[PDB]
Amino acid sequence: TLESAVTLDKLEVRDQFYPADFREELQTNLNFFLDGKGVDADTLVPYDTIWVKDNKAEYAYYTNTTEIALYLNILVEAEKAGNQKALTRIQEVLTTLEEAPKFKGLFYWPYDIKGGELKPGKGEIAPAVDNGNLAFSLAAVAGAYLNSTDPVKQSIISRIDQMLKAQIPGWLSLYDKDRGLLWGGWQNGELIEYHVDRKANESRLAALWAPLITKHLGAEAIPASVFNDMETYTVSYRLDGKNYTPILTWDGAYFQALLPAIWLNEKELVPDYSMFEDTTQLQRIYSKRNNMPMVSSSATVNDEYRPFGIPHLSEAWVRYDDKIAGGSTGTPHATALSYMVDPEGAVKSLKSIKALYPAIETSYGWYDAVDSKGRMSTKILSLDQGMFVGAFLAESINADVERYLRARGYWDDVKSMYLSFKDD
Repeated sequence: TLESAVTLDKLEVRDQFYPADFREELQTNLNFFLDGKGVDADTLVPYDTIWVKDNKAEYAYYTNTTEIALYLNILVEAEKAGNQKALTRIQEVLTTLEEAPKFKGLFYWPYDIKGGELKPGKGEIAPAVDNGNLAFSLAAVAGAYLNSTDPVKQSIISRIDQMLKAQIPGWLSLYDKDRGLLWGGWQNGELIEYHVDRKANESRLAALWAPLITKHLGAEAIPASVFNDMETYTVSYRLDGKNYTPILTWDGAYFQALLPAIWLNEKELVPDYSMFEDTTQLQRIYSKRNNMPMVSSSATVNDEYRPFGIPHLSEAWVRYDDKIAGGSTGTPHATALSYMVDPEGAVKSLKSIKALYPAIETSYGWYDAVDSKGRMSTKILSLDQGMFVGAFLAESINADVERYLRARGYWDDVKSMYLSFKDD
């Protein structure tokens, strides 16, 4: 029970993930997750938000399980680079998670971290989105050690299977038999009003996962339908004599289209990924023009926080004439996300950005928001840093997920469900 407390004061992945073009800059952003920078010493989870003025940091004492998933997968990659401290940390982190209060097995959003333990936020909110995300994270973590005869790694495996098994009540809880979709979650003891009803958003992993972990329960098996029946909408544009048909995220925000791609090889599993390629190029053009990064939910330049999307890449605007987010600001993590679609142009772009704005670099990472005029946030966010770094690791995290799904009999289910991912 009494153990030494390791300090991760160095964090490095394998060499293959660092572009020749861009090594240092990835390390800088990766360094966010060093102990004492972006990671809390007492709970050993990343802070939700930092403020950095001159390599001195202020901290918002919150976290969520999406930030923790990404942290985990990164740790795995540091472990593969040969960091033995990371393997200890992965076990400390699983303990935390096992200790975190839950609701029918599902994690809360957010977790308050003020005490030195995870308290559920005042809402008592239990979202499908965060539990979907973390389900795949743990798959990838298990995916990475399933071949190990090391008994410590075997241990991690069994602990992850347990923790996912425990979520069965939660997932069953969330299955509306009438609408045939997942409710969005639980909030203060009550089902949340809305449903997981669009493939083109973050919450799709939950819908993907529920059928899998409940596959065996026979009569009460949650149907694939919870994923398949979800709607997918594009819009058909033309530009300088070329057609684009971009997949529309609800609020136009990049992250909803490409976050899941950190865990799943969506570029192969989707029949025609062209829509994603198109959403990407349109984002890439709007970015280049406004001399700022691509656009997703992020910090503001004055340290608020706001969804940000391109109106013409937004379902709500295009489809329902309801504009719910601006394209005033860009964020580095959205440009880095795009390395999962086009890695050459992503590095060019981020490099282009740092040439224009040399002050964007801090020792905790690049700042989260950059205006078209060149104004900038003081905030750096664990969510965005995890997405930034994870984009570059996705090939390795994707392979591990697939290994997991193959071992658990899930892989054909996933592929089948992906057959449905096509423009309605």
